[PDB]
Amino acid sequence: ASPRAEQKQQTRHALMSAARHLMESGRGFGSLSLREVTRAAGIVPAGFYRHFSDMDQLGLALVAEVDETFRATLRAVRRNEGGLIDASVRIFLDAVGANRSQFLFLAREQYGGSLPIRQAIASLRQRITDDLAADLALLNKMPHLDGAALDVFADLVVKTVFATLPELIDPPAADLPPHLMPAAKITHQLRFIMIGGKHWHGLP
Amino acid sequence: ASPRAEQKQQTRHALMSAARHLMESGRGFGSLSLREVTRAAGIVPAGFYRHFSDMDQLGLALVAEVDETFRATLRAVRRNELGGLIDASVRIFLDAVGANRSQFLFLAREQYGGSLPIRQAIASLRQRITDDLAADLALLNKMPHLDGAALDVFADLVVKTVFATLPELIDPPAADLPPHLMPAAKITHQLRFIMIGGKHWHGLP
Ligand SMILES: CCCCCCCCCCCCCCCC(=O)SCCNC(=O)CCNC(=O)[C@@H](O)C(C)(C)COP(=O)(O)OP(=O)(O)OC[C@H]1O[C@@H](n2cnc3c(N)ncnc32)[C@H](O)[C@@H]1OP(=O)(O)O
Ligand SMILES: CCCCCCCCCCCCCCCC(=O)SCCNC(=O)CCNC(=O)[C@@H](O)C(C)(C)COP(=O)(O)OP(=O)(O)OC[C@H]1O[C@@H](n2cnc3c(N)ncnc32)[C@H](O)[C@@H]1OP(=O)(O)O
Repeated sequence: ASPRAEQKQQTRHALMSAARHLMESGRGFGSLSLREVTRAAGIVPAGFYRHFSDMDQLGLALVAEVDETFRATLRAVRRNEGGLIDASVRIFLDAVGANRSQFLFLAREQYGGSLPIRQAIASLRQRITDDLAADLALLNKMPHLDGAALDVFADLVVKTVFATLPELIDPPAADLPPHLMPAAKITHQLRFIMIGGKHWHGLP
Repeated sequence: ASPRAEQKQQTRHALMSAARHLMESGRGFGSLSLREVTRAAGIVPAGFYRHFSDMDQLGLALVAEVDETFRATLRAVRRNELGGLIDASVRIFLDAVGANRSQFLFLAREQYGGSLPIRQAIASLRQRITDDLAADLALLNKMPHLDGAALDVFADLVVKTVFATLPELIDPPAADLPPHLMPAAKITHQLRFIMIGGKHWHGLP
């Protein structure tokens, strides 16, 4: 083991946490300078290089965080549960509320200037989609849909939930109908998708 | 009428396409300084306030450029075309993205940007496109069993299914990516699925 590993780790988390803080009001990752991040972390500018070779590597570390937290809880909830929809929506909604900046980061940096970061978010998205596709096969309530069809179906589900993010930033209009409020809308759309699954032949 | 209007409009567009140019490689609108845009536009910083009182206003003008172009083409295609209207509607989007990449990425990206008025202008634009489709669906009358509220939720799903595929239209696809997971085919498959599901859906509780 490397000496003072806990200390190094807390500084790493501090730098990551500093980046998220700076992006809270909608600043893109690509606009952050090393210096802002290291100062907020409470280390000298040179101390950044003990943890990350560049800002790209820091952004890659922010993406990787979701893989061992959020990703497993969606997978977990499929064992227990109608109401698999509500719980899955709730797990997303909860994760967004408690970690807003990070989800906005994931969504926004899909369109950012870093190729590595665009690719890492895509892979994260795909892993989530793959977990669902596999679970839909296991749960076996659409036994007429083969592997290829489930991949397309699972992509639609994940996107349906995730792409609602723009509607979860600001408070809804006073006059917004209750069936168009973010939580209910996702829910109606996922129930519609599940109904649609029953009648779909799959792919040509 | 105001003197030298065409010339003023020419400078307006220059400022606008200058901002677009600066955002070609993923820069957020919020990180643009007035000075960058003006000098890239080839004018004095003070000459910005002739067109826009602030950068927000420049951003709002960037959003307003989609409303009088793209929106009508999507409505236009629904009068003419059994499985045909899907492919044409998808192709309208895909071509619009090809010819106007930076613009659509701006539309997608600034949904999550630092500006509230710009977030709201994009949501409104998005909603008017959704509303057009919801109305056209009612007009076409091929799902007569679905009430107004059901079509709004359904139409919102359709638009999102297409628009939210944008992240897959930036870089080239992986060599080993299956034909059915290619963005154009995937959207097409997902929309055909949605239309099929529309037949058997009773709508909202
Ligand atoms: C800032 C934001 C910018 C983003 C902008 C967003 C833009 C949004 C894009 C716009 C989206 C486009 C809107 C679509 C509008 C339409 O859908 S147009 C279609 C007419 N509208 C309707 O509502 C009617 C839909 N009707 C039906 O599906 C059927 O009721 C009907 C019989 C009328 C027509 O279907 P049809 O294709 O004739 O189906 P069938 O006769 O059953 O069979 C022939 C074809 O259908 C396929 N099929 C049938 N059933 C299935 C199932 N269960 N699974 C898979 N495939 C099925 C067959 O494969 C067959 O193939 P093909 O004929 O080759 O298509
Ligand atoms: C970085 C990116 C981060 C983003 C992360 C994204 C996360 C993605 C979220 C994950 C999505 C959630 C996972 C989904 C997993 C599931 O789908 S769990 C469901 C089990 N799976 C299945 O495949 C079975 C689905 N089966 C069915 O729908 C039916 O075939 C079946 C009968 C088996 C069960 O459905 P059920 O609800 O019992 O329907 P019915 O028995 O027919 O009737 C009872 C209820 O259904 C409603 N109903 C029926 N028919 C309709 C129609 N046509 N329209 C509207 N409603 C209908 C009735 O109203 C009734 O109500 P209720 O019981 O209250 O639902």
